[PDB]
Amino acid sequence: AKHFSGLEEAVYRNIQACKELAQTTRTAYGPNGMNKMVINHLEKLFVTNDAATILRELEVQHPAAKMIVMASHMQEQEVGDGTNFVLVFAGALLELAEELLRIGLSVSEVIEGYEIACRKAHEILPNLVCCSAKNLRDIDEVSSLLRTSIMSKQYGNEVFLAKLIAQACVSIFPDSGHFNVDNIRVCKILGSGISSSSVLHGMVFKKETEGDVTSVKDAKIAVYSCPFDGMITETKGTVLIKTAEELMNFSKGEENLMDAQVKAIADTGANVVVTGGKVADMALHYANKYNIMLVRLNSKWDLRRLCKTVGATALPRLTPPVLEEMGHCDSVYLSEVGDTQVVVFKHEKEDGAISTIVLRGSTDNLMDDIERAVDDGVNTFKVLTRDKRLVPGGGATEIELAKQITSYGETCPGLEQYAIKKFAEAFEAIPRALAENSGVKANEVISKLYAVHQEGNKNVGLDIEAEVPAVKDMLEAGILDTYLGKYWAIKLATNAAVTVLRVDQIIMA
Amino acid sequence: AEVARAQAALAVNISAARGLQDVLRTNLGPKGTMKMLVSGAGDIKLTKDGNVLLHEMQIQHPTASLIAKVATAQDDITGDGTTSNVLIIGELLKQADLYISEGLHPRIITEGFEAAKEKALQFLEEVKVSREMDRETLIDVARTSLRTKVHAELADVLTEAVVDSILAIKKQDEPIDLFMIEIMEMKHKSETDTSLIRGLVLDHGARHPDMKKRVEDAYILTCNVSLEYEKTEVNSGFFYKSAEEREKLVKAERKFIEDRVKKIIELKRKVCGDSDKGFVVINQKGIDPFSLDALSKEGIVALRRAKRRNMERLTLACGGVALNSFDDLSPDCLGHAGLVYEYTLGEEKFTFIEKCNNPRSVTLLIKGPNKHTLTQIKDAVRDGLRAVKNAIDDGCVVPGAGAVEVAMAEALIKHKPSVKGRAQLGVQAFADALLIIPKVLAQNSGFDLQETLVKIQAEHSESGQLVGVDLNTGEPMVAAEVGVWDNYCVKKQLLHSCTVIATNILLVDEIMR
Amino acid sequence: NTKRESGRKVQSGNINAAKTIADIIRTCLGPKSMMKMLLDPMGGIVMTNDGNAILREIQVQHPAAKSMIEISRTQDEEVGDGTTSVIILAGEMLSVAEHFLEQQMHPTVVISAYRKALDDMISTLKKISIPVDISDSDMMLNIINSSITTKAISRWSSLACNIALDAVKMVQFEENGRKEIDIKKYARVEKIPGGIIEDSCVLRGVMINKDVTHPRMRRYIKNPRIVLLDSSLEYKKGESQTDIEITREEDFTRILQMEEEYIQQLCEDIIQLKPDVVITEKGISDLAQHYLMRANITAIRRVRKTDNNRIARACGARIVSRPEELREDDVGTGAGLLEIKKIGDEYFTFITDCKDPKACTILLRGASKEILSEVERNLQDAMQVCRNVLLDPQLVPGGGASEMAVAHALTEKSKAMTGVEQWPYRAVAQALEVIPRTLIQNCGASTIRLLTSLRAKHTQENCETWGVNGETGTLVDMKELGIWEPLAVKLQTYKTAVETAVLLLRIDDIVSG
Repeated sequence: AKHFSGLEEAVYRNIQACKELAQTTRTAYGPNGMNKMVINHLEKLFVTNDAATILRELEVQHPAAKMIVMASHMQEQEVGDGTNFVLVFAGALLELAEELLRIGLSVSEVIEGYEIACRKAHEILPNLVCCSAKNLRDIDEVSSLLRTSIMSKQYGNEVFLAKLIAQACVSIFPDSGHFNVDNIRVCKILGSGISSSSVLHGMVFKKETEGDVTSVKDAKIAVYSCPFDGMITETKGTVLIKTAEELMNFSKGEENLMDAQVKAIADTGANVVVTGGKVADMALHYANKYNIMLVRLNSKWDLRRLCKTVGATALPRLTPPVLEEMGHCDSVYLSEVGDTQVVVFKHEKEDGAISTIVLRGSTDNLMDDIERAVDDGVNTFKVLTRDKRLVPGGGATEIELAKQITSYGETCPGLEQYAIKKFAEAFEAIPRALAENSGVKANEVISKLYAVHQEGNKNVGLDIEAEVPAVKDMLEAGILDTYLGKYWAIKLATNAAVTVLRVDQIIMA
Repeated sequence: AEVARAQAALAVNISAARGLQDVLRTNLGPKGTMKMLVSGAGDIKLTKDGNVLLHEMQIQHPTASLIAKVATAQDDITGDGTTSNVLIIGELLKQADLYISEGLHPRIITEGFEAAKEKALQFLEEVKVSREMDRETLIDVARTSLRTKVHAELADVLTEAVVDSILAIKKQDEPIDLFMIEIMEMKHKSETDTSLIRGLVLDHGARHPDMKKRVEDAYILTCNVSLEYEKTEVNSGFFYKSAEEREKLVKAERKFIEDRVKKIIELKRKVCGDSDKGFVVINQKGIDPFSLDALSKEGIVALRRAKRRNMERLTLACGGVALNSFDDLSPDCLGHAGLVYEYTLGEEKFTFIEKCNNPRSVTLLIKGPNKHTLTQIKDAVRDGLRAVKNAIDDGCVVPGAGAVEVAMAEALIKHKPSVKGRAQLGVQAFADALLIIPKVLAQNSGFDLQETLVKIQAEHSESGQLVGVDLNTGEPMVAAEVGVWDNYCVKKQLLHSCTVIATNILLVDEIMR
Repeated sequence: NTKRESGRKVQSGNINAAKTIADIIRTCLGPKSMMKMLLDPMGGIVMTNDGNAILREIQVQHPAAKSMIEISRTQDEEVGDGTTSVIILAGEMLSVAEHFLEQQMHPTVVISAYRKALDDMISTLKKISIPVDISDSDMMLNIINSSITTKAISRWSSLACNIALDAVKMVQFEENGRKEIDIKKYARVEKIPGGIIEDSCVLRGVMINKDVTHPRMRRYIKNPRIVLLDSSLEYKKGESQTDIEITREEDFTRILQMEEEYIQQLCEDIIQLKPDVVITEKGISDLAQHYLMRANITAIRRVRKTDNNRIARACGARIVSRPEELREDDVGTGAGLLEIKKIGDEYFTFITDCKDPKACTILLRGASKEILSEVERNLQDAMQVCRNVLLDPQLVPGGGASEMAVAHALTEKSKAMTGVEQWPYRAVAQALEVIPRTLIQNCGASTIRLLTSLRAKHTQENCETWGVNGETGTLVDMKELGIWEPLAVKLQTYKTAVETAVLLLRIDDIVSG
């Protein structure tokens, strides 16, 4: 990177990164995220209530943050919630090592104290679980589980999208014996109401739906990024712009030049023919008269999700479609997924792993927020598959973590005692994170989480009731995480963070 | 042009020398911290390895040329010790600088370093005792020498999987490790791990049922040039350009696909029979569905996308050799690995070539996506294996924890070679520079680098005791008994490379530019 | 144009750049040695034992920075030693005498002074030059092992003592003068990549790398016959000069092969006539030369008549226009020994030749590629004494002491000489004593009082024989100690130094042109 000096990184960069990485977990997590305008290299306002999403959109110059940001993304992989929850425990504890460095303790010492303590905290978490819930075919339970996952990272529709993802995350697998990496594939169409956002299944091309329905049942596709303009690899499909004498030949010939096109397509078999390219005038006339369905002007994301679900190859060179240019679906039924007339395929048993949630609203910021939700419900539903387990949500469990690590810190003596003394509190940043967006008092909520010892119950979330600190049961709040989701975060809030201080300065000319 | 003479020039010499090196002392034992070098490309890194962060990008010095040279000699030749090596090279300058401060000539200081380097190198054999090629005795020297590169944990997981690899050798006297370094990783949600895997294992293969899954006689035709070409050891060009040129290759591809399976089936007909013995074509490009069936359906194993790194660890392990084509390789030249077995877990399809006639290769499968996970273990793999290989090839390994450093400067105690100062000045600076290894660990940890040492010294001055600074808490301990022993191949390459460069700087007087 | 520069200021300009060169390589000189660091503007490490090597690699000033290379190159051409000594004498003496004398207002009696302080210098040198025997490689040893250690090599010295000491005796100028003192033609230094000390054989004759390059070239016909053209080949390696035009494509190729075909038709005639050897001095390219290997012949190519005709007398060959043509032997056998010792398959022909004009290539093998040049410089540093001892059995023990023997006896003759003469005499005689006291510097202790007593010892006991050594810095008999200062060396090192002195003392202006 840049040439540095003075061993500044540790005492400066390492503490700089996480807090700079923070506020994305702190004023956004738990019951609600707070929006952050994000303008990427393409300028539009982007709403991020998730830390990973704003970390996705934060290009990391730090050598230090470049370690922790990725592992903070890896929780959106592994959980989908608590990706915020990575950085709040990560750097807070990490910050507590600098004053341990003020104590004089060596860098590797206090980090080892964090490992043995998080391994200890890894022991504490599953004890802190309150019962469990799993039904992978059901909306209600799943929505109550996923809702914390969206709530942290969503300021918008919670139960409604919890239900719609608990629809979708389920319904794409009509019964989930498990859940894939990602099944639900959203067809993104804005407008109407933001609650006009619906859930269907299969692939939707929001580009030109053209040709005509040849078979509504058999959706069999010939997928091409290729223009059907007469462009094709068997003959010369040249459009003739040279002279009016020339173009009339294309007018006469494109009926025939689309004839070597649709039939080289449909004779090897097809019904829908997915066009990432275009279809010419007399081509479309011929394709409309031959009545071959050509979905046209399709995006990659159009071409791709199809090739992602049925499996397929959309190629710019036209040719007889192979069964890897030929997919089959449940049905191609021209219909509206959330109030826009488009071709909508159907995939569950045939291929599957595609579920359209049309994400609607006034602006794509109203799409992006509800895009956070359904996605935050995607990942944690696979989390809901891997365990039925439900921990009381963020900030209620944290004292049993803190309380024991305190007494564990009390059993610590040996110099990492103070370091595990640091490890104990860093869970109480969770009520603090949920305090400071609330604007309420951390240490008093932390005290409201101590003296009563409700230990998996008392927490202040992010509410319209957050004017005054009120410790509410997260177990009943509809906000429930899982020890795995915890353990994944409690691992990945440590690893990158505990290893980021172990570094020394960058040495360059 | 400009003239910078002697002390003016030798300052920039000694200033640039110990300028990086003193900060390089953040690494030794497990307790020495980790330094992060980020090269200009932006790679976040951790190596307690002494030499590594130098050679890539560093503060540019005149001595930067020499420090990259001598930091090499330790890990290049032996494979371990640069964490303990680079630190001594200017550790011997620190004391001599104070001796030169008397007006004591750079040459009279030059001749001195070479003097007692003998005595300590003599003492390395003197101090070392023959230590077994045994698993745990390796593990012991491992637990030392591994940490004399990097931190405990990854060295501690490299205290087992490594000791096996250097043990798993067919037999090898190589001080470093080549083919039993096989770097694979399955990016893994959990933090980290290194999966020790015996024999060569292919990064990718194609395991299809009509093939031989478990192959007891596996005769390998190594294969690269695809079913898309005909009797060639390198691929030719493509035509995407013209529509009629697009119809030329895919139609004629039937000529190319079968021409290869023609050889492939008959070479199985020849060598392997059909259902009797398994045949293997390891196809290091993709495999077309005709022969991917026909290679299978004949009984041949067709292994897709093997790396050349596999291909070389294929040959010597199996005893056969490779080929670049899908056409006939000689039955002898056919690689025979008594087990060709493709195991698929998670992201990658791993083809075991096992019952190796002479396995020179094992495989280490790393875990986790994060570079903060990988760069720590990745950089310790090379220095994990070769280090413990120095324990197996040499039954002689020198005890660690500087208990050897304290056990010389006490015998080296000033004016045992009493003749004069100038040679003594070296052996004096040298006796004092010896002690860094105890010091730097007690520099990392508490007491003092002295308070522990002066106790260590005394504790060693107490007879019958080889004692050293704890590799973690910076406190007294017995290097022999605790089981911390440096590689003697590290330890000889320790004193040579350190003392020569400083001496090379000591004849340096005027720098010109 | 119109510009004028003046005298002592130009003399000072002659003083300045030289005065810098007079220092480091003076420290690098002798048993107390150093290195001259060179900072590249990018930071690259450079250190040598030659400052002119550092100068060639950095800015060189038009003043004596240019000349002290030149006159040392003049010193490098003649005896091949003292270049390090010339740079440090000249600028020193020019820094010493001038100011003291020019304030007395004269270059003039200083003009006479350098050759007067040369006079006794040359005089008593030869007088105290001790005879050392030529017949004994051992009594040539202590002087030649001293000379090869003037640049501080005992490494290949004793081996250069083996090969070269009798080799210059085998060097004959074909003028039938000396012979004994030999310029480098009849004696050359040429090396074989790699090898070993036994792959080094004492080689007193020419060595043709091109005599046997390949095995199908001649193999041990102990008296070959080198055919130069003229019948077996001819005087044409030509071009038929075929007409050319754009419409003929084949016409471009025929003119290209025509150079080779005449080279071929001569070698085809060699295929017809089949010598054991042909020397093609116009040279034969790869094509027609591959045709001489089937004819059981070596192809000696693009060497010179002088070497060949000497090789002829050296290896036992001679120039005859055909193998079938047989006239007479000018040398029936001209070889002391014929050897080919190959490194790899490429053959190197070693023909050991005693008192031939030859090349007297003295086979010089480092243990490997790199220190070959050491053995070259050593066998070159060898032949310096080898031509000195054979010329002059007298050579002064000294160079610490000879430098004292000169200096103290010089001004000691001012006691005899006096006059106005004594003042520039001693002043040009002053700087010499400092050279050992410059090395006695790195002996530590007192560099002054030692030489002081030694200066007393000079006329007290003995001078260069019994005197100061760079190894000792104190009185030893340089004979008994075996440190020798070749007589040919001192006659030169000072000369070219005082040659540049009066000159740069007499060059009083530098015009723009």
